[PDB]
Amino acid sequence: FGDFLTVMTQKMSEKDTKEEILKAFKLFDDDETGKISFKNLKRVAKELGENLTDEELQEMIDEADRDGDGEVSEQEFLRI
Repeated sequence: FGDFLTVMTQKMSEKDTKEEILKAFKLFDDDETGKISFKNLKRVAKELGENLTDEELQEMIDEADRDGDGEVSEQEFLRI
């Protein structure tokens, strides 16, 4: 989630170093369950500041889902 944040804002000097993985994922899951899938990445890509393409958001899922099934859960959020 750190590289997706810097990519969507486009300003390479903004806020945090650690802590941001827990604050960015918990403000992403509005239902409080704790599971981000590729469709919620589309909602946040448009609402942040500078939107990406379908293929580029899927490279962000592959770096985030190393121990999962195509979505980032609680175990890849706390692994920090």
